[PDB]
Formats: sequence, structure tokens, C-alpha cells
Amino acid sequence: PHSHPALTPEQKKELSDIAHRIVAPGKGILAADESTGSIAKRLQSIGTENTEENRRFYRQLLLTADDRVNPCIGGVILFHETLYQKADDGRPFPQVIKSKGGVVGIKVDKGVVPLAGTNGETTTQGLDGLSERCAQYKKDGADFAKWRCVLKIGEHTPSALAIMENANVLARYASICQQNGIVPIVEPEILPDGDHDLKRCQYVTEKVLAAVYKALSDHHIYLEGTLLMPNMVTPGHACTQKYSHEEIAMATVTALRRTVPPAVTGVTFLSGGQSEEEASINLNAINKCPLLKPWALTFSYGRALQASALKAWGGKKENLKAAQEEYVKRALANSLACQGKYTPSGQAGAAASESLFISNHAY
Amino acid sequence: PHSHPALTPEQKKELSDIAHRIVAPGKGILAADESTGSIAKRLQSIGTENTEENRRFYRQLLLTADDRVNPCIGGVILFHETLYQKADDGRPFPQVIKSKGGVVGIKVDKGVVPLAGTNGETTTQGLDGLSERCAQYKKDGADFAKWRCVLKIGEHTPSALAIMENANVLARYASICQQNGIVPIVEPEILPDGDHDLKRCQYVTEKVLAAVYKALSDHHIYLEGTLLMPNMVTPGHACTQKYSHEEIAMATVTALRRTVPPAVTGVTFLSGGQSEEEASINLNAINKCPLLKPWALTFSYGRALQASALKAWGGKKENLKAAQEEYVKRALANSLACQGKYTPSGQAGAAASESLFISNHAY
Amino acid sequence: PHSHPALTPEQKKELSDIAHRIVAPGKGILAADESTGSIAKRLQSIGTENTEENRRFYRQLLLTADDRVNPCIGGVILFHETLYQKADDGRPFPQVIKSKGGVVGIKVDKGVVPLAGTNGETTTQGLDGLSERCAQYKKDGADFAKWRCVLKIGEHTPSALAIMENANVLARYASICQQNGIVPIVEPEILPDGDHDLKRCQYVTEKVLAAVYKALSDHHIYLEGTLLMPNMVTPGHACTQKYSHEEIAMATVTALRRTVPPAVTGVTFLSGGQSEEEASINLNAINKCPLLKPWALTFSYGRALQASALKAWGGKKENLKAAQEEYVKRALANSLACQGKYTPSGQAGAAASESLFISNHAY
Amino acid sequence: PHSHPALTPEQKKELSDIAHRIVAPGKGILAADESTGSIAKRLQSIGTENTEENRRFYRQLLLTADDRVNPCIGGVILFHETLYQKADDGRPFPQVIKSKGGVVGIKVDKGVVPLAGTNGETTTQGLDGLSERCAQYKKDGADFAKWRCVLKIGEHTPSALAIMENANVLARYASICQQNGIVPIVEPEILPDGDHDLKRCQYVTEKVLAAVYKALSDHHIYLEGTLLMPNMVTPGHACTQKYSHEEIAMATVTALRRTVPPAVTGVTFLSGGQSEEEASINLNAINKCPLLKPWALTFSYGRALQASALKAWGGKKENLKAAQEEYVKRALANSLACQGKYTPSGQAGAAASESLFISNHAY
Repeated sequence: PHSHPALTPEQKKELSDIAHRIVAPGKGILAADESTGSIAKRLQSIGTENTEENRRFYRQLLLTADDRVNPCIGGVILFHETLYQKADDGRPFPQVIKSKGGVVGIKVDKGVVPLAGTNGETTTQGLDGLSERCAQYKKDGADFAKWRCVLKIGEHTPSALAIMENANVLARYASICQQNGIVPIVEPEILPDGDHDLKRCQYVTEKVLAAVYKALSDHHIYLEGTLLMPNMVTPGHACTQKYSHEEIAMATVTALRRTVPPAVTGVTFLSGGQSEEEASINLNAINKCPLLKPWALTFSYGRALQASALKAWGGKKENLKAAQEEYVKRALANSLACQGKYTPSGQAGAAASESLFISNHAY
Repeated sequence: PHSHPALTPEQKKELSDIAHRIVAPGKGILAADESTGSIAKRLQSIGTENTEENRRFYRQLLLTADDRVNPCIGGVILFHETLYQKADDGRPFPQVIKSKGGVVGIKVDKGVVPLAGTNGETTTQGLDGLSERCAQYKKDGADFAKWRCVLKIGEHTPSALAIMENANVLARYASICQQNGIVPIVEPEILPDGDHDLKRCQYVTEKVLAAVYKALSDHHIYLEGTLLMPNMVTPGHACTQKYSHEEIAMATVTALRRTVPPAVTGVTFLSGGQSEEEASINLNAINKCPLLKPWALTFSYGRALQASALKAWGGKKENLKAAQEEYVKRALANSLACQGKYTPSGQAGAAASESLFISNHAY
Repeated sequence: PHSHPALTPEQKKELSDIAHRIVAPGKGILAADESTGSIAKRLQSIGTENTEENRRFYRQLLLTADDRVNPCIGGVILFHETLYQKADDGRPFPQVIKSKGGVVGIKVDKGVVPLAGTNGETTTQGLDGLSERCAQYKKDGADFAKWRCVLKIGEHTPSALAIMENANVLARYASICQQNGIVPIVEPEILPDGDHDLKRCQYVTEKVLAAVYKALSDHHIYLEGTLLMPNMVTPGHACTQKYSHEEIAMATVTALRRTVPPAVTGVTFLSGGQSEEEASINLNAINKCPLLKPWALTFSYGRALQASALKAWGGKKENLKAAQEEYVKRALANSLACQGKYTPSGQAGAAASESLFISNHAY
Repeated sequence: PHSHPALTPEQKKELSDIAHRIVAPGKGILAADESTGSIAKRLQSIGTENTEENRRFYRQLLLTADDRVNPCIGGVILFHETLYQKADDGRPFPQVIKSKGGVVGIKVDKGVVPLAGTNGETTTQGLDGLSERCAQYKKDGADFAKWRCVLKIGEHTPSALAIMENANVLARYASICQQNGIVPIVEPEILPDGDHDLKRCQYVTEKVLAAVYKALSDHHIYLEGTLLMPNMVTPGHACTQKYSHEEIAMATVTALRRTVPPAVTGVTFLSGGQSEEEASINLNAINKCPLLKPWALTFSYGRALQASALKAWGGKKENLKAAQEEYVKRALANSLACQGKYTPSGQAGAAASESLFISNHAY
């Protein structure tokens, strides 16, 4: 019942300012923080050898795209390796990002581990020495971080244990980040795997996010200096029932309104298994949803910003600009989407929508 | 991990519609739900015998005030006795309230009880047979309810037990209400008693409200079909440090933004120990606070609507109009305040731009 | 982190002394606390009208059995009505019980109520005015109380909510009892309904009991002044797999060893749907289990003490001694069983072998 | 509500067997797991350079003490460095320990870290890669582990956060250990620092241990395959009120009886700031306490086994035998103490047919 402030007013201002820069109007996040193991599958899909130089070149391709991406990209999440790589002109990648108006982010979790006594559920590791890592990352140009927890919808999952433990470890990570001037992006990802329907995803998302914010409260987290990186509320990948984008938008915004305090500066959706176009259309629908939304609703996209660029590249240096063009097209699309101004087939305000239509009490 | 819906879409729509009517723009709540024991000391202060007829006459005085109060009063909380009393013309008081555009409320708790093993802390009783009581009250014209929990700021309070238990019983009460078509007002009152400062009240309010909304989540409460009735965030009564109304406002709105999901339809402040004018000025400042506020911010006032009326009445029938005039004046003032339009002058403002120097990172 | 003792050393001694008397070696509890609704249909089973007089006569039959029962019966749980009834000789039933060396107990819960948003789960009501009720019951000769919570094993049950809420209300009930010199018997009954196996029941019993004792800790309950009244660990009623009494004993004792602190004075098993003979044999096996058991392991039997007596009586005054004889046979058997000294031989009636199981039909 | 067994029966039997060997009658644990940083001040106290060789020689001195220690020492906790060192004759230290009948243990935490927003409270780190470390340690001869959490009694401490978080991380550590055939010793140390009295230590110890065992339950920990390493319940170092060894014993055993399930195989007390003789006398009083104690109550002593030996050694190879003799004397003393047969003076005793005491409800 007694306060022992975790942060000074100055520390709070720093975190809040960073958080707001990342999700400024029209801006979102490029999630480029795939580990060597994670990106292996991406490079194999284009017959490209998973070498440090090819990883460097691919990240260079994204980070040095032309200035059209600048008002689209408020932040870039990097993997450790990339944080210490340089572009062809000798500039460290953090400097490249900053010169284009982006905030530099660093993924700091050390992956998932199995929870014994559960049906294949996990928590996430990475807290050991995290404070010192954050202090160093801060010095080396990073101002925010990312940590991924993974939950699965199944017959008996997510379990009480999995929800409580993942919420708790997210809070520890967030606490340590804020002590070191790093804005934590809290990523409690509920996988879309399975044949569950939209209502079930909405229910599980509501319960998971309630647990997350109670844990953040218990650990004295300054919400204004955080971002949330959740799944959209969608049917399961194998669900037999089909839904519209407006229904997905309504389920998502309702789940967030029921759980995320207004003090949270922004929500930066992960794209999950969604295609590039699907992720953009859904984000647009979310931003056109006629409910009050007291936080930025924008993107933290990996595959949904990268899929076409990677394919266009094909591992060939001669395809640089063609690949970059595909990335710029998705950056532009999603920048419009996070303002509710994205039209898929067109561009000239040729997308009129629905009002006075549909109950929000079915959600 | 599996939903077993507490409410149908139709039940949800009913609750949401009621909650929104209560806190519609310009409207707040008259809290007239004092028990015989509670109002006794109020009648003694004006030398009036605490009889059923004098209580009836007093409640009639408030409820039958002229039509100027109609746009000011969205709801009226009654004590059980009053719910079944009639005006002089034979009209049930609920009908009187409804004819003036008000929603009828009923207090359903059975008072506080001591928590053993604590330093004088309490929980609140009243769950037994509550469902049947709610069904009866609904039939007899009530559409919302009130339940008061009380917490104290002290050397060791509020304790973990007190916070958890009061949050839990509020959730049970809210669950039972919603099963019977009654909108629950959740009232976790943190008393202003003591010499603690503004920061301490804000800290405790934040921890209490986080506990409250986690419990409501655990018990499957439909937030859109609820209201919150909290203390404003103020220094303790015996605090020597002085604060402006803008500081009280910032602390209050900050605490709510950090804990209350946007889905909550409205916040209806209790006036506590504040004077009539103090309570209007603070509510107005709260509504002028330049942060995003995704819920109605209005009043649920007892003393702050009734004090001058009670005094002007003095127990004398000939002072009816004078007493009513005092009540009407406070209803008008607070109707303005809950829109941020209260000026100490007779409805005359437009001096709305002269705010500059206060950090929200100091809160 | 600061103690505010709920109880004085004198209060602790009184409660500890009472608890130990109830479960003194060789002794158990007659659970005769069936409400009018509960006792009604068994009275129907022998064509007897459910009148106050017939209920009184039946209770007299049990309570005034000959002195062979005295060393078997440490306590008797009464329903409110019976607490204020008198034997034919004018003696209040509490006086009758005490004169035979028994402690008088009173059931104080007010039945189960549905938890909204669950699959047919309940919590239990009865806290309102419980303190005053306990003080009065204490004056009128009761020294312990009973409160029944009910949980069910199913695909999604018991849920996190049901476990937490039932554990919490048990703790509130225990707290209030101990403030008034009443030893609370904590009864978290996990129903045997369903086709689950022994392992599943053991798992659920362990999770439920861990929740119960954490809640009792949080609410500052003095464990030495309590008793526990749980289900034995058994397969579900409809389980096809067969188990020995030694396996039932091992699962039961293991579940308790993993969850019940040694400070708990005694465990008084409910018989659930077991026959008179099965309940005795299992209790015997439990006491013979070769693991360390730092609490009394005895009976709190209703039907399993009463079935043969009720049938032998048949509602006929002339069959008094015959009926009493059946009850005495069962008290003696279970007195031996709670010492691990019961061997059946020559020979219990067919009434003592028939399943006493009725499905829990809120359905 | 559904079991997904963390362990097979075979895995359980292995863990239980190990746990029981460590705390077999008359046996305790030598805690020799000081890090380089931790042992530094003790080597300085005898003017000895903190080098790997001097550390090796000192550990060798302890581990190769003569065979009188064999029936006294059921286990030895090593620091990582020491697990991979060899005696002069080339035998790995794990082989030395095992040949004398001891189980080899390994400390696996990575020290305390500050909890932001608290008054100087900590949690403990070390989960990252812990599974792989445990598998490696198992292969390299360790069968149990130790993990130290630290809590402090102060005006506002231990806080709800600190208790919750330390209990949770202890449970994670325990889970990972048991997946790898390693018995976890759970060490929630409440420091003796401060001027608090015996009752306060007892209260905090009860609350901490209740939290620890709820967390172990939530994480599916197999208690029979664990040990507990708690503080004894004592007044704070600066407390002016004086207590007898019998009062310390009663408070300690009462606290454990109220919180530690019988299934826990043993309690191995840390000696904290107690002197060699004090720690032995208190352990003896604990084992003579006339309450039922369903777990082994023995020692896990660092300083209380090493102080005189370290002093006699003085960093001088020439003092090997003298130093070993001091260690052997404390090993003998504590073996008697954990059997309740230690007399604090020289040679003459054994006339005890003791223990069934007057006081009990003052605690």
C-alpha cells in the first residue's frame, strides 16, 4: 500500500516520448528480428545460403529502401547480429534506421521453453543478465525492445499456469527494460493454429490480456512507456466457419477495449500467418471500426512487410531495387491502413463503408 | 480456456442501454440511498425526527423537484424503503423518477463487516439471496444497483487480503446483478481519512482498481453493462500539503487511464467528504483534463447534491420550495461540470483556453 | 508483512481443544444436518410424511441410541431446526448430545448458487449475518460448524474460477466462525459424478485442496482450530475401471499428504455415494495406509451411518430399538475403521451394501 | 482440471530415492557452494589470496575429511568450479563425495537482482538454459541442486510482489530440475537482518512458505522429490527481546507445521548468521520439539560447518589436520542434533526421555 517509485519523472518522460515516436500517426514497425534459425526457412525458400553476408545484405535491402518508407516506419526491430552490422557505405544499421526517422528496437528474449505438466505449452526465457544487456543495447542505439511469449488455443489450452507464467515473465522483462531507458513491447502471441472459431479467439484473447495487465500492475510497470504487440482476434487457421474483415475488426477492437487500459500508448499488431494483403485489410478495418479506441492501432509486421520483397530479391544482388519496391509498397499500404485510409484495389477514396449497421453485443 | 457465455446478446444490449442512459451527456446520479441508520444523523443535524414519514417527505422533496433537473439526472439510487414509497399524489417514487427521465437504482449491499486478522479493515456482505432480490427489484422498477466496499489508507492498509476480498465480492455482486437485468455500479471507496498525500492516494487507487478489473474479468463480467463509482484521487483530509483542482484532476484521470478498460461505460464519482462546490469544481476539472478519457466522467453524489437542501428544509414543510431550489442549483452545477462547462457564474463561460504548465510525467 | 493477530492464545486454545475432542481416537462425526428439503425424499422412501414431528422423532432415534455409541461419536452436526428441538424427556437435543460425550455442530451455509459464465458450476452462500448467527449458536450449545462447497469433475470443470471462488468463500466462513469460538469444518466436496478414473480424481483433489489451504492462509485461519471434510479419492461413479480399497486408500492419503498442512487437526471424510459397508472398509484401508499421516483420519458420515437405521425404522414407533440397533452397528464399525481395526464378518445387512449414490441433478 | 503428467513413475521414484538418501536419519548437508565473490571475504579474513588453487585446496580439505563424517553427511552442495576440480590424487571431487556415501549437489542460481518499484527487494535469476545445465550436471555426477531466493523483513517488506515473484521463480527452477532427474532444494531465505521479534519472523515465514507451496502446486512440482531449505524462525539480529532455544524451536516447528505438506521429504535448515554452536543447539531443540513433524528436520549448513575449520586452516597447507578436525567436530555435532541427541558441552549425557510440552497456543 506504499509507493517506492520505480521511475523518476525524467525516466517516465523518456519512455513515453520513445513509445509515442514509434506509433506516431501513419507509422508502424518493421519486425526484422528473425534469428539465424528463424530466417533459415525464409532464405531456403528462395534457394539462398544462410550466411552472415546474405543476412546482412537482406537486412540492408530493407533498411536502406528509399525515403518513401520514412513516414511509414516509426520503428524497426532488429536481431542482435544485425544491430552490430553495417551497410555497404560503412554506416551501422542503427544509424541507417535513425537517419530515416526510425526508432531502433532489439529483440531480447532467448526463445520459448516447455512448461512441464502441460499439453505442449511454453513460457519464454531470457531474463538472465537482461539489465546489463539492455544498458549496452541502449548505448549502442536501441530505444525499445521486444519479447515474445506464445500461447496456443487447444482442447485444454491456454492453461491457468501458462497464462499466469507468461504474463509474469512479460512483466519481469518490461520492468528491467524500463530501468534502462528501453521501451518494452509486450508480445503475448496467441497462435492462430487450430479449428477454433472467432468467438473462442476473442474469449482467450480477453482472458490473456487481462492477465497481462494485472501482472504489469503487480510489477509496477509504467504503461505509457510500453507498447502491446498482440495477435488480431481471428478465427483459427483451420476454422470451418468463415468471417468478414469487419467481424474480425469488431472482435479485435472489442477484446482490446475490454482489457487494455487507455494509458497504453499503442497497439502494434503482429501479422501471424496472414498474407500481406490480408494483414493490411484487417488493420484498415480495425481502424475504421466505429468504437472508441484510445490507443494507436498500427502494425508490427514481419512477413506481411517482407514476403514479396524476399521473393523479388531471390538472393540475387541484381534484384535489389525490385525487392525494395515490394517492401515500399507494403509499407505504404500499411501506413494508410493504420489511419483507416487503405483501399486494396484502388487508392482514390473508392471504399465507402458501413454505419448504423451491426450490433456490437454479439461480441 | 472455453467460453460458457454468461449473457445472451439481448441481455448484453439491455444492460449496455441502461448503463448508457444513466451517464448520457450532462447527466449524473443522485445518491439518495441512505439507510435509516445512515440518514438518522443527517436528520438530527436539522432537529427532525427520524420517522418513515419524514424520510418519505424528504425523498419526495428531492425526487419531485421541478423539470429543470430532468436533463441533469440520469439515475437515482434509492434505499429499499424508498423504492416502495409513494408521492403525495399516490405515484410510486420509481414512476416519479422515470417520468422525469431518470433510471431507478437500488442499493443492495448489507453493509461492511470486519476482516479478522487485519488492522481494522472490512469487506462487505449482502450476497445471500441477492439474485432473488434483484429479480424482485427489477420487477418493481429498478434497472441498476449499487454496492459499497470500503478501503482505508494507513500504515499497513489497504492490505493484500482486503484488496483481493473486496474486489472478489464486488465481482460476485456484479455477476448476480447482470443475470437479472440489473446494471451493477461497482463502488470501491478508498476513504480520504488520514494525512497521506496526493501521490499516495493515486498509488493506492491504481492498485485497487487493477484488482477490481482483474476480478471482474475472472468472474466474466460484461464491462459495457457496468459503471464504476470511485473516490476522486485527493490528498488525505489531514494532509498539510495543498493541491490545485488541476492537480486533483490530473491524478484522478491518470489513475483511471492506467486501470479502467475503455469498455467501461462510465465513471460516476462519489463526493466523499467534499463540499458541494468543491465536488462540482473538481468534477469540472476532471472533465477539462487534457488527457484522453474513453468513458463518461460524471457524478454519483449524495451530500454534494443534498447538503444545502437538507439545511434549507430544516424539517419544516413551509420550506419545501427553498429546499428544492438548493437541490436544483447543485443538479444544474454538476450537469455542467460533467461536461467541463461549469463556471462559478450562472451558466456563463467561453474562457476555455489558458492551460499550459503541468507535466503528466510527474504523475 | 505485519501480523494483526486474529486470535488470542486463549481463543486459539479453545478452538484447538474443541477440534481435538471431535476427532479424538476412535471417534467420528454423525452428519445429521439435512435440511427439510434434503430429508424430505428419504422420508418418502419409507412412506413417512415430512413433518416437524417426524423429523424430530427420527433425529431423537439417532441421538438417543444406547451408550455403546458414546466412544464412537465425537461430534454431531445438526440442522438449525433440530438444534432447537427437544427429546421426549424435555431435554434439548444439544444437551442430549453433550450428555453422551459429543460435541454439538451446526450447519451454517445457505446452499449452492450458480456461477454465471461456467458450465453448471456453483459457489455457496451464507455469509450474511453469519457472525451474529455463530454467536447465538455458540450460546445455544454449538461448538463447531459445517459449510458445504460443491465441485464437479468434467471436461472443463472444476474451472479456475470455481476453485478460487469456493476456496475464498470457505475461508471467509472459517474466519467468521473462529471469531465466535466455533471450529469450522471446511467441506470442499468434489462430487463422484462422472466416468473419470482414480488418477483424475486424485489430480483434481490435489489442486482443489492446495487452493483451499492457500485461501485459508490468505485469510489468516488458525488451522489447528479447523477440520477438513473432503471426498475420499475414488474413481467416478460411472468409471468402468476397477480399483482395490488399498488403491483408493493410497490415492486418498497421497492427495492429502501433498496438500494438507500437519497443523490441521483432523480430516473427517464424507461418504459421498458409498454404501455403509464400503465407506467403512475404505476408511479402514485409509487408516492402514503405510504412509505418515499427521492428522486424525475419521468419518463425517450422514447416509453411511443412517441407511440401515432409516429402513429398519420404516416410520413406525414400534421399530425404534431395531432402527437404533442398526445405527449403533454402523457407529461401532466406523469407530474401528478410524483406528484401522475394522474387519467385516458375520455380517452386515443387504441395506449396508447398496450404493447410496444419487446423481447431482441441477440438470 | 486435466492432468498431463510432468513425470513418469520411474522419474518420480528416482527423485524420491535421491531426496530420501540426502536426509536419511542422522545426515545433513554441507553447503560448500560459495562463488568466487562469495568466498572472497572469508579468505580475506584469514589473509589468503582468492585463487582457484587455494579454493580447490580448501574444498579438498573439507571433502577429504576422515571417515567419521560419512554417517553425518548425506549431501554436499558444490559451486560450479568445484564440481569439475580434482583432489591431489586425481580423483574428481564428485567421486570423493560419493565414495564417502554423500550425494553430490550443485548450486544453479545466478544470484539476486533488484525488483524495481520495491524498497530494496530482490528476486533471483538463473533460469536461462537451466535445463541443459541440469542435464550436463546430472551426467557429471550431481543428483540435486540449490537455488537461493532472499526476502527481508522491514517496514514494508516482504511485499506482495516479492513473495509472489520469488515463489514463482522457485517453482520454475524446481520444475526444470525435476525434468532432468535433479532433486531441487527450494531455498526461500528470510534474512535475520533487523530488530523484528520472534512472532514477526514466524508470521512472515508462514506467509512466505504458504506462497512457496501454492506456487509449487501451480507448477506441478512433485514434493516427495524436493527438499526445503528455510531459515529457522528467530528474532532479528538487532532484536532486544531475548528468547530460549525451546522458543525458537517451537516457533520454527509451528511455522513449518502450518505450511509444509507432509509429502515434502525433508527440511534442511540454512544456518544464516548463527554461530556453529548456536545452529547445532537450535537444530537439536527443533528435533526435541514435542509436536508431530512428518519430515526430516536437519541441516544444510555453510558457515555453521566451516567457521572453525577455515580459521584453523589459515590458508596454510601445514594446518590441514587441525582444520579438518574442526569440521569433523561440527559434522558430528549436527548429526546428533538432527537426532535430538546433542548436548552443548563435552562428554556425558544421553538421559533424555523427553518432549511432550506445556505451551503451544502462544505461537
